[PDB]
Amino acid sequence: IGVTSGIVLVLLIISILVQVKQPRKKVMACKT
Amino acid sequence: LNPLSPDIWMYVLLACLGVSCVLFVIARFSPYEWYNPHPCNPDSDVVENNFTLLNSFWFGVGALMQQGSELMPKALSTRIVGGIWWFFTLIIISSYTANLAAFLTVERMESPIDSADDLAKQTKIEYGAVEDGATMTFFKKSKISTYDKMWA
Amino acid sequence: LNPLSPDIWMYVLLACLGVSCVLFVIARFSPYEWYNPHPCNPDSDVVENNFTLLNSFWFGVGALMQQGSELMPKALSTRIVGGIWWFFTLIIISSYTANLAAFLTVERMESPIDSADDLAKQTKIEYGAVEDGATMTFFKKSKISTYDKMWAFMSSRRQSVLVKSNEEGIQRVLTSDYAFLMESTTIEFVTQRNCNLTQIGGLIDSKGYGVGTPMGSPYRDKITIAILQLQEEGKLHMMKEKWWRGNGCPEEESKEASALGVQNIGGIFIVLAAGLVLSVFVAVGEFLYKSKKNAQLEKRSFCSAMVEE
Amino acid sequence: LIDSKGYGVGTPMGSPYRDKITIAILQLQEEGKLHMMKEKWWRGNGCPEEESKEASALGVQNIGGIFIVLAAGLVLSVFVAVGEFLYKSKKNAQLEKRSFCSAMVEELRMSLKCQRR
Ligand SMILES: CCCCCCCC/C=C\CCCCCCCC(=O)O[C@@H](COC(=O)CCCCCCCCCCCCCCC)COP(=O)([O-])OCC[N+](C)(C)C
Ligand SMILES: CCCCCCCC/C=C\CCCCCCCC(=O)O[C@@H](COC(=O)CCCCCCCCCCCCCCC)COP(=O)([O-])OCC[N+](C)(C)C
Ligand SMILES: CCCCCCCC/C=C\CCCCCCCC(=O)O[C@@H](COC(=O)CCCCCCCCCCCCCCC)COP(=O)([O-])OCC[N+](C)(C)C
Ligand SMILES: CCCCCCCC/C=C\CCCCCCCC(=O)O[C@@H](COC(=O)CCCCCCCCCCCCCCC)COP(=O)([O-])OCC[N+](C)(C)C
Ligand SMILES: CCCCCCCC/C=C\CCCCCCCC(=O)O[C@@H](COC(=O)CCCCCCCCCCCCCCC)COP(=O)([O-])OCC[N+](C)(C)C
Ligand SMILES: CCCCCCCC/C=C\CCCCCCCC(=O)O[C@@H](COC(=O)CCCCCCCCCCCCCCC)COP(=O)([O-])OCC[N+](C)(C)C
Ligand SMILES: CCCCCCCC/C=C\CCCCCCCC(=O)O[C@@H](COC(=O)CCCCCCCCCCCCCCC)COP(=O)([O-])OCC[N+](C)(C)C
Ligand SMILES: *[C@@H]1O[C@H](CO)[C@@H](O[C@@H]2O[C@H](CO)[C@@H](O[C@@H]3O[C@H](CO)[C@@H](O)[C@H](O[C@@H]4O[C@H](CO)[C@@H](O)[C@H](O)[C@@H]4O)[C@@H]3O)[C@H](O)[C@H]2NC(C)=O)[C@H](O)[C@H]1NC(C)=O
Ligand SMILES: O=S1(=O)NCN(C2CC2)c2ccc(F)cc21
Ligand SMILES: O=S1(=O)NCN(C2CC2)c2ccc(F)cc21
Ligand SMILES: C=C(C)[C@H]1CN[C@H](C(=O)O)[C@H]1CC(=O)O
Ligand SMILES: C=C(C)[C@H]1CN[C@H](C(=O)O)[C@H]1CC(=O)O
Ligand SMILES: *[C@@H]1O[C@H](CO)[C@@H](O)[C@H](O)[C@H]1NC(C)=O
Repeated sequence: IGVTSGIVLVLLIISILVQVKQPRKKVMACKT
Repeated sequence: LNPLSPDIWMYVLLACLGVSCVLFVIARFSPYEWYNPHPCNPDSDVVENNFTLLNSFWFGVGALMQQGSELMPKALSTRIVGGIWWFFTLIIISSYTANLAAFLTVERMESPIDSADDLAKQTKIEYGAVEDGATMTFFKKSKISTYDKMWA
Repeated sequence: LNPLSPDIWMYVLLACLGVSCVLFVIARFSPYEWYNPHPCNPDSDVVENNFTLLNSFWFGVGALMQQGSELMPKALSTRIVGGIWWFFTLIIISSYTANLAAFLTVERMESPIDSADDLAKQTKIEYGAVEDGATMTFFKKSKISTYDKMWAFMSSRRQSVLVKSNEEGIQRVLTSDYAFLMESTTIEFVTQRNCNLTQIGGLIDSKGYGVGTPMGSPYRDKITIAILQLQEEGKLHMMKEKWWRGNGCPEEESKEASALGVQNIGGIFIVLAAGLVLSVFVAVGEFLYKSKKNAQLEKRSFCSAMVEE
Repeated sequence: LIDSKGYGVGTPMGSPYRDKITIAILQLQEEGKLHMMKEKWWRGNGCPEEESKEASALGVQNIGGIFIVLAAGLVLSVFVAVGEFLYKSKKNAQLEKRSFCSAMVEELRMSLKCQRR
């Protein structure tokens, strides 16, 4: 629990930083 | 909430946070999930992606609870994520509901000894009668096997 | 993974490859599945078919796992394929989850030895008998293959494995890793009082007790009569049931509550994590097949990859 | 076993052989020949083993015949894709004044596998 909840926390921070920095509809194909 | 151990209820709940972040990264990374909207106007560079961080987490929860959701994945890449999360939540529920039969009863708390036979073989439970009575004198002057061990 | 036999898990997995190839052929062959897209522009000979080889295999897997998929079939022909694959996966899962109740409560380990054959070949488990007994003297004067190797072990180690009594044998089974060779009427008494111990294998030989008399005594023809009389009256069984029973040890004819853990289900977190490591090899594998087809439309496939990142 | 008994070479009452047969049985028993002879006769056909109270997973013997009704539902469906092919070509005749090459050019369009047209 101590190790894998850090790994999931890594995947959670990346998935936020992809969500904030990306206009999911606008033009942006093939990004990240 | 018992038929899975409290480390499994944490490993399932970390898997929903796990797979939905894996599904959101792959859906934005895969070039086939970026479909073109507006089929009525099929000439614009406005290709969109329906997987948000919302909809990725509610494909993970929506398939965990057998009801399913919107946004079936559209790729060879995001359907292996969705296809292996359907096999995960198939077994976790089939392991839950096949173990929950034992935890809605048990067998409602019976006694460790149920006769004088079971009570003769145990040293864990002490037992006696009234001294100088007719119950002590029964075991004193008996010679049947069980009721003489209870006087020994 | 047990409630279906490993030929059924192969017949299910061949049925998904079976039906999805049958569904893809029929969907391209049927003239009613070829619907006309662009309803906003309903005049063009551009009738399309949504069943690819991808989407046919992910109607087969998507309906195998109860969640369903996109592309419900649209025909009288492709809905008999889809309609009979829904009845197939209904019964396979209803047969799985109604049998999985019996396989989550379970068995335990089986001992490293199961006979004197398995115990002869191992040096990992030491073993001995009582010194100057009739069990040691059996292996001393034997010449059969297995029971002479078991004396080749003991004669090298007579200060270590050959205990002095039956009580020093039982304690070294408990306190150590040891495989004491005791006669079968003492094992029936010890392995009912103690519940740590068991009888490995059957009987090595067949022997028997007996009231010993001096060489030529007139009592051995009177003890023989008075034993055969007690045996038909049932007193030699009545005395043995008085002593050799004791505590009639169970443990696991009860099989109580036992919530599931990492010990029971456990390894699906393996095949979950083995399916995601497979998928990151594919997102790279789609990245390379796209950049290879980016080399056709344009130039410098490597920098065509770097711009989109 | 109801009781416990045993065989034995019977000798007359007071024969000098019963103390020599007794020796020659106890000699054969420690050499393992009284077990070697019993394994020669009492085995015969070793009539197949029972697979008692354990697991009993599901095989082709139990569920089994759903692979029949799966395969019987697909042979039904290929009769229908032909049956849709003939009802379409019959209604293709009412706009084309029956040709029977209409059924050819239709099954040409099957081999236009391009996700479209
Ligand atoms: C009780 C359990 C609940 C769990 C839910 C957690 C998953 C879901 C959580 C959050 C979902 C993400 C929100 C994205 C919405 C998109 C909107 C947008 O386009 O831009 C927005 C930027 O706003 C953001 O993008 C915020 C994202 C940063 C933080 C997200 C994770 C927070 C972790 C939380 C804890 C993690 C632990 C989770 C486990 C507990 C601004 O636009 P708008 O003003 O919003 O207008 C929208 C409409 N319009 C764009 C068309 C105009
Ligand atoms: C982008 C990155 C993607 C990956 C992460 C994405 C996040 C995922 C989201 C959530 C994380 C996953 C589940 C939650 C936490 C794990 C829970 C757990 O118990 O551990 C499990 C796995 O972990 C191990 O213990 C290691 C086992 C080694 C082999 C695992 C295969 C992975 C490599 C792939 C091979 C390539 C295959 C390629 C195709 C063939 C199993 O534990 P255990 O050891 O069995 O328990 C001990 C049993 N005992 C106590 C009885 C002794
Ligand atoms: C195959 C042709 C189908 C064509 C499309 C397939 C394409 C691919 C799609 C699916 C592929 C099928 C699954 C793949 C693996 C096969 C399953 C298996 O291994 O054993 C199965 C074999 O059963 C069969 O496969 C069919 C056998 C003939 C059916 C007998 C009755 C005829 C009814 C049809 C006519 C009615 C017409 C309609 C009426 C309205 C189990 O059966 P069994 O083992 O023999 O029985 C056990 C006996 N035992 C106890 C001794 C062991
Ligand atoms: C219907 C779709 C296709 C289905 C495919 C079926 C494949 C299976 C066929 C046969 C299975 C038998 C051979 C497997 C290898 C044997 C090794 C083994 O024992 O298991 C090992 C690996 O186990 C796995 O990881 C499972 C195999 C991969 C499953 C995940 C990817 C496929 C699912 C998505 C499909 C997408 C791909 C399809 C095309 C894009 C686990 O044990 P261990 O790691 O060695 O040790 C752990 C240590 N411990 C024991 C102490 C805890
Ligand atoms: C374990 C297996 C893998 C192991 C490899 C390990 C490392 C992995 C390394 C590399 C991974 C492999 C290459 C990377 C992927 C790129 C390919 C691609 O472009 O896909 C494309 C085509 O794809 C297809 O047409 C085929 C898919 C149909 C079969 C689905 C798989 C199941 C087969 C079961 C296998 C047997 C099961 C037996 C089980 C024992 C998908 O995109 P598209 O269709 O072109 O777009 C639609 C077109 N449209 C836009 C006009 C609408
Ligand atoms: C869509 C259609 C798909 C059809 C595919 C599957 C069809 C069947 C495929 C394979 C079946 C294989 C048959 C076994 C061998 C023949 C024996 C036999 O016939 O049994 C008996 C009849 O039994 C009955 O009385 C019931 C009638 C049959 C079921 C009704 C069809 C369901 C249609 C669904 C409607 C769909 C609409 C529902 C809503 C969607 C007669 O024999 P017996 O002497 O009495 O018994 C001895 C048997 N023994 C000799 C083997 C020992
Ligand atoms: C379990 C076993 C199965 C039981 C199920 C039985 C249930 C009854 C089954 C079907 C009942 C049919 C009702 C018709 C629907 C009414 C609408 C209408 O009038 O126009 C229809 C007639 O136009 C056509 O071209 C006919 C094609 C209909 C589908 C195939 C049935 C005839 C197959 C002939 C050969 C059969 C071979 C037989 C071999 C022996 C067009 O409708 P559509 O095609 O859908 O496309 C337009 C869609 N829309 C209407 C929404 C716009
Ligand atoms: C589950 O099964 C385990 C192995 O199958 C078993 O582990 C064994 O435990 C015993 C202790 O009871 C270990 O004995 C040790 O080894 C030396 C060998 O010389 C002993 O002398 C030593 O002290 C002994 O301990 C006795 C009990 O504590 C005591 O009477 C004396 O002091 C005596 O000297 C060590 O303790 C043995 O090696 C272990 N086997 C292994 C590791 O393979 C577990 O006990 C058993 N648990 C249960 C709950 O059944
Ligand atoms: O040692 S004995 O007296 N004679 C030999 N045997 C073995 C069955 C040959 C038996 C078998 C069972 C016994 F109780 C005694 C003996
Ligand atoms: O008839 S016997 O000589 N005496 C009785 N017994 C033992 C008491 C069981 C046995 C047991 C095994 C035998 F082979 C013979 C006899
Ligand atoms: C209270 C006492 C000692 C009496 C009562 N009747 C029994 C008798 O008359 O022997 C005894 C109880 C018993 O034996 O448990
Ligand atoms: C404990 C001892 C020395 C005795 C017990 N009966 C066997 C006997 O009947 O000679 C011996 C044990 C043995 O040799 O396994
Ligand atoms: C062996 O079984 C007894 C019960 O007879 C139990 O008390 C004990 O904990 C077990 N283990 C050992 C090492 O004695």
